[PDB]
Amino acid sequence: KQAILYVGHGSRVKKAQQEAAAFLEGCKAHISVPVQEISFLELQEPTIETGFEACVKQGATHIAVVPLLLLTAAHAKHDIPEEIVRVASRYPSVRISYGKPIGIDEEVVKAVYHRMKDIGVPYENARVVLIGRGSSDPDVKRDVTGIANLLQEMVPVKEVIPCFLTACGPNYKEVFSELEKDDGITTFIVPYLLFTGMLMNEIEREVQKLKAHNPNVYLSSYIGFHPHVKNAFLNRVRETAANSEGQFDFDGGS
Ligand SMILES: [Fe+3]
Repeated sequence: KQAILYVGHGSRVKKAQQEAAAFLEGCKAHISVPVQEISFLELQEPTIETGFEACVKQGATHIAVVPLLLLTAAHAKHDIPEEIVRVASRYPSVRISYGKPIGIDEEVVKAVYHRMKDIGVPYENARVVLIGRGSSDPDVKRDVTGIANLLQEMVPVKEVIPCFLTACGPNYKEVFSELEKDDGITTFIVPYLLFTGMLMNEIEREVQKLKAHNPNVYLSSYIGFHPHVKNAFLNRVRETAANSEGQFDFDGGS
């Protein structure tokens, strides 16, 4: 009766494909839903069309589409819903709900906290610099700032500075330029990313460059598919499947 359709954005890097597929597969045992299919927007199969049609072929009357996204931008608002309407037009009797990106969640703040703790340096009254990819969509900066504020409330750090690799300000290179000082305050750098790659490597090199000026700077590993990220995503899945007020009804559009 009920189905879950997981939708990742997809990758062409084999390791990223494998990690995303394995994560979504391991999610299934935590959800009491008989029909569950994984799919990806781009670059990686099963396609969204394939997964939706598989759900229908297994007899699903209700499909909960849950996007595996850290933040809310064009993928969550447009590309994925567009693919959903394209495939769903062929099955008008099937009810669809559509979930939210992870966004501002206490579990993800805990994931950031454990990445900080992994460095093994005291974090009390330390500065945190939270680097997101960035986007021209203001919701992305808004959500990263919200995550910084939640971290500020939950962990006794001096401050959390959200900044970005591209598209919106402040740029992380500007923050870095202002941190060449070394005033005795410890600064942790947390990359808010699901995968490694070119930008993560750039962050690594720039942190080396910064450490040449200020030795009290420590880069954590990127967040990745941390257990607390898994908790937050399972929260998204469960709330989308319950859809108790119809707030996740998939209405034609975005
Ligand atoms: Fe924990």
